[PDB]
Amino acid sequence: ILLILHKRIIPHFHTPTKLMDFLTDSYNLQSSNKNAGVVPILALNGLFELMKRFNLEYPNFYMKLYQIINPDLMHVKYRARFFRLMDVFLSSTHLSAHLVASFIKKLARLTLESPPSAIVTVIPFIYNLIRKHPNCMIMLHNPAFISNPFQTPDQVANLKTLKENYVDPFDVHESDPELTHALDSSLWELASLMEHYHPNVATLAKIFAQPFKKLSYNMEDFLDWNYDSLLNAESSRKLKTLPTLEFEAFTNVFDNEGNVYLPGVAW
Amino acid sequence: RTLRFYTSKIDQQENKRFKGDDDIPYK
Amino acid sequence: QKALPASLVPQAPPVLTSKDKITKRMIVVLAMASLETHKIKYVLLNCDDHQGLLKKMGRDISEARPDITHQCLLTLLDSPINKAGKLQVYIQTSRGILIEVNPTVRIPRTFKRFSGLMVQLLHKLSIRSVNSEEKLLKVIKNPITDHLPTKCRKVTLSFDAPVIRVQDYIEKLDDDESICVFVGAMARGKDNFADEYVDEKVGLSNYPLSASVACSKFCHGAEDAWNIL
Amino acid sequence: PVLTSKDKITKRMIVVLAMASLETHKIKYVLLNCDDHQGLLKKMGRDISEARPDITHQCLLTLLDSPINKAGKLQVYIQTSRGILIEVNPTVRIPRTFKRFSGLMVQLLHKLSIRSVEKLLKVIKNPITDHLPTKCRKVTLSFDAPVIRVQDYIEKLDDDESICVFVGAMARGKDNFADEYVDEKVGLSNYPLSASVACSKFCHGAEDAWNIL
Amino acid sequence: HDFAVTSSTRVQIFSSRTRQVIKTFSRFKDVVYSASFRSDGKLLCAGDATGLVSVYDSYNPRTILLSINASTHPTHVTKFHTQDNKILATASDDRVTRLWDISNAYEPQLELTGATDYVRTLSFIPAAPHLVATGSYDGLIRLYDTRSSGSTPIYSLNHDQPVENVIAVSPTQIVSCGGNNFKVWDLTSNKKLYERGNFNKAVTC
Amino acid sequence: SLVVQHILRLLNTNVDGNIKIVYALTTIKGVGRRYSNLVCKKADVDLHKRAGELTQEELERIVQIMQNPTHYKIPAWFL
Amino acid sequence: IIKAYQPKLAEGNKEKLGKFTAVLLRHIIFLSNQNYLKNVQSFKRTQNALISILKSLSEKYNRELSEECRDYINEMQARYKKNHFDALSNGDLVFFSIIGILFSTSDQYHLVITPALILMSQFLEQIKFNSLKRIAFGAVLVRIVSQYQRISKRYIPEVVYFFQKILLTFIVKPLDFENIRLDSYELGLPLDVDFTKKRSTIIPLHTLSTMPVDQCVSVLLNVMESLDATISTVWKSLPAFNEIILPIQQLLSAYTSKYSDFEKPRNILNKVEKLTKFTEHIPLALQNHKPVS
Repeated sequence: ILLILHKRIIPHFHTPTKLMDFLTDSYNLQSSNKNAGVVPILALNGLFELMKRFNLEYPNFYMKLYQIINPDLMHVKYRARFFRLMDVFLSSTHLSAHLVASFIKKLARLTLESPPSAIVTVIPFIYNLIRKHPNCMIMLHNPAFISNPFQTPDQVANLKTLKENYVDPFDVHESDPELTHALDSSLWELASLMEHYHPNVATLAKIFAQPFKKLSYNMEDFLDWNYDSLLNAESSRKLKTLPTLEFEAFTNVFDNEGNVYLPGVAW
Repeated sequence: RTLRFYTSKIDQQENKRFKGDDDIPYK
Repeated sequence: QKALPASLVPQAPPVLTSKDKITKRMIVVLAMASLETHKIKYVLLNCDDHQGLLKKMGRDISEARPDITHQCLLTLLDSPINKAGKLQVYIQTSRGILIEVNPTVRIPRTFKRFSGLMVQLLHKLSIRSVNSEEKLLKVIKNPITDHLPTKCRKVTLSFDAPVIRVQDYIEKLDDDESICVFVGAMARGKDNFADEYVDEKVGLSNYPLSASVACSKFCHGAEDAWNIL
Repeated sequence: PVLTSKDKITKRMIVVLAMASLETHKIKYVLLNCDDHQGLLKKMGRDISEARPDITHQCLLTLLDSPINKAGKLQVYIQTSRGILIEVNPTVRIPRTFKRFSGLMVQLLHKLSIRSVEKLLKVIKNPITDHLPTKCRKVTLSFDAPVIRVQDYIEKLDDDESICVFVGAMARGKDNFADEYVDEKVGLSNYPLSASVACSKFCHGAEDAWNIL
Repeated sequence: HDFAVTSSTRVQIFSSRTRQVIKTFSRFKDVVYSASFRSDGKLLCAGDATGLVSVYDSYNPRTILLSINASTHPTHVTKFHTQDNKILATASDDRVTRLWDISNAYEPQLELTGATDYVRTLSFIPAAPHLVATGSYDGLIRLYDTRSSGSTPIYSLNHDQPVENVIAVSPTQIVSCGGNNFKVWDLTSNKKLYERGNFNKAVTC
Repeated sequence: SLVVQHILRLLNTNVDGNIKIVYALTTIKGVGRRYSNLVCKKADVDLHKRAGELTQEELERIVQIMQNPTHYKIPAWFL
Repeated sequence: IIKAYQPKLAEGNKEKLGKFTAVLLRHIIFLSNQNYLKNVQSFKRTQNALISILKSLSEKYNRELSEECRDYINEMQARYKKNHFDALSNGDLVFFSIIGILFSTSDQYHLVITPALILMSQFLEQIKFNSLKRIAFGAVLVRIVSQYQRISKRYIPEVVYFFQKILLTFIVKPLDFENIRLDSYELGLPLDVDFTKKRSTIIPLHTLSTMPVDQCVSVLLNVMESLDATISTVWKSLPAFNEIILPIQQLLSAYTSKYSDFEKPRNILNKVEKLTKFTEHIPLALQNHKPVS
């Protein structure tokens, strides 16, 4: 019902405001059933349509939105729907730099344990937010920690002491995105993604190490990617040249119960 | 459109003017 | 917690030309450049290539070396200070012809091709780019005073003058100012070519310095002083 | 005192102009140039891009005319692309004009030696390592390498030791010519540097580090 | 008392009696963020997303009197100082509220700092020309003394919600409207006298 | 807190979003100031808008104006 | 068959062996699917020997082998679209190993490795891993991908996701870990387990078909051993050590607190503690661009 509410139900009602209580309860649903934890994500789309059509409000909207971001969001099939709405939410002009910094930091932290399809979504999303809000660029890089050849020996010592005393101030348990101290933190996770096993995903993460010449990235070209699509994408490519082989030789493919390719496994 | 296309542009961006001791073209 | 610049993309430093006078700059003046043309086809007169012809002209072949002028431009143009857009070069022919050197130019590294430019420049009075977008070498109106910055400091390279440290010199000078260096491209001669217009003359090293060596030494100090790197 | 390869104790600034494109061709043996001899080099099969002794001539002039050379703290070695090692006596005064420089250079490779009446230019036996001082630091000019201050670099190095810089006189090429001998590669300027300017930068720093003035 | 509205990339001044646009300033390339007049009403200052602040003679759109590039970040607030005509305040997304002077446009007279988030509210307290009040989206309202060296707030007031606009109702009472409530603070006591949260959506202006 | 509201390619021509629609369209060859104003008034696009502010449907209408002028009774002298 | 059909003997014989190269690989995979617990020794004498012959065939018909290899990658994917783990068998696990033998794992892009590695990341995540057989299958899957990145040493996020759920699966929740999605709460190990007897950490492939506490413990120990090599080799050099290892450190702490005797997690926690001490978690600086001329 919540999937089709925004399109196939609400437009056909005279007074769709009567669905406020149903949608608001769905958006605030908290249950011991794990499978019900995805209900608020779906209710958000229908809720916003009512918000948009009749100038209605949800109290503490961004704090609730910040809470909903969780590792489960990265894995649900409805990530594409959620991120489409989230861009509209974080495209507002009255959003604090700290507010957006917490969203960027939390998503990047989740990317450490996310599938490549989700990574393909988050990277251009973070690129747009930082480009929208240049104050968040300090997270990608802190100039105070850069070493200059001309800096005096006293400056070198002061730089060393600063490198001795730093602590990451980002709090993962704070529920208010304006108090997580993410802006003072750093996107030390996104650097890891540049070593992602897939070549294309790693190349996307390499953009943060490159100048931000591009004005924005179109999310619709990165949102609805799946494991099947990525596999189908590679299988299309033709073998122009034979694949490279391995010079090293292994006597036994698996371990026993000289050289073993896979220690710890046996026939 | 495809992700591969963006990667090629990114990789091409890194590879992307007389430099060092290069002389002006002959003719 | 000083905030970052909004745009951190690398931006090409401006090309500094005679029209812009406010900006702090180093101006290297290659005074008494031996650059002359004569029909044999016009060729740049040289100390070695044209000895009999210059004798007919009555001019001594000792002061007939455009090679020195060529080398000074190479080291000056190739210097990192030029790459940072903080240096512009002027050349004063011994005959009295003043040449403005656009920092963007790339003179040929071979001398013979360089001579081909000088006859082209001296006769056509201007040189254009391969893409036809900017004039790189343009002959300009004397005196040299008007083309230079409104507020600028003037020195000549004098072996007899006291030895100074160029880095310590540029540091103690002001910032809105600019520094102009008169380098004598001559093989030998009295250091009074710029005496009319300069305020003082300084020595760079106790040993004699070639024009190519001296100008390179002077500019490196500005890069250290101005942190051009 | 005039520094020589025989003496190794004295601290000195060694500069090696690696991959010098110096070759003699007879149609009489004349130094090859990228533009003077294009068809002849084409018949030889060698690219005319790497056929420029002008860069090598320019590096020698700034190196020899630098104040440090006047102070007797610099000796120059040249490694030809063909594999010929040339020792350049500090006392030598090479011609300012390139044409006379070329005429000298054909004399040196065929006669293997230039005399005055000590050898100003002598061809010597490779490897360069034997000629170099016993205790010495080796570095190369690498654009990709981290940028370092030459003045701070020489200051932090020891005193009894000596410093070698393997400068590539190439117009273009991979900076791996001296990788076999050197232990590290350092960047001098974040911007690209010509061979002539880079050695001029390096000698300027040493004059400040050692107070040659 | 013609009133100026900032819309899109233009500023429209409407006559009071006619209730219609009498002047239009469309020179601004990007969106315009302010149209505050000076006390004499002769000059009008405005901000742009490019960050440049342009000063126009009120009722003379053609002439540009002074243009300053306050920052490369967007400049959202540009307000003339009520006591002193010559000094102009500029607040940007750069999180530094530069205090400019009309005579010297190359460098700010003062550069107040210390805000860790966007500063979109700047207020001048009546009878206290030296005091300058800024409210950032940190939820902190910062007061600065220009007589002193500056660049460090003499003290900060916590609003706990992003501050959308700070207004000094009286010399000693300042009302800050941020989030879903507006609170009245007195500087002598440095505590909120009153607070009202009857609004449903976050108060803006 | 939640409030929701540079270059374009028209007729194989790069047009700056900065410039006003009429005189940003003038850059296209064969389109004059009067022609551009006529196209804008036919397209029902507000002239005070900058070229960037134009929506997709407005640009589609404008390309329909220029590609099919006679179908919309554009005077002959303009063409 | 190879000796009777050498390329020298007749024309068109390269093709016949080239097709035979594809045929041999399927036979190698086919035999593993068949039951072999009865004569595991005899199966071992054939199964490795066929691989050795395939290696000789691959050296001269790598193209023919590669085409068959990709088709098999397509085949499992289509079967996985309908059967999930039921499609997965021992033969699939074997095939993935053979590719590592016969193809260059340490490449940024490779025709057979990369489609395979993607397929392995999918199973390390999509599969429920809600059964001891399923967890044992995933444990073998981690080992294969680990040896795929033995030198390239790239970061696989699914490898992180696999350990966290399996680690929490055997401790079922403790109420402190609500960010980890479990798929089975009935696999919690009993407290009476000893964790001092020397239990074999090698997981035989034929046992998976048969697949209690000892088997669960053995599967656990093998995955822990895989964890440490991942921490030691891949994660250590990665920038986000402290973030990546933080949930795992908490999981390992629960193992020590609940089982004091169990020594493996303590060695990991002590070793993990050492790494965070030495590593400098300095804020990154990546936009520092060389100025343009």
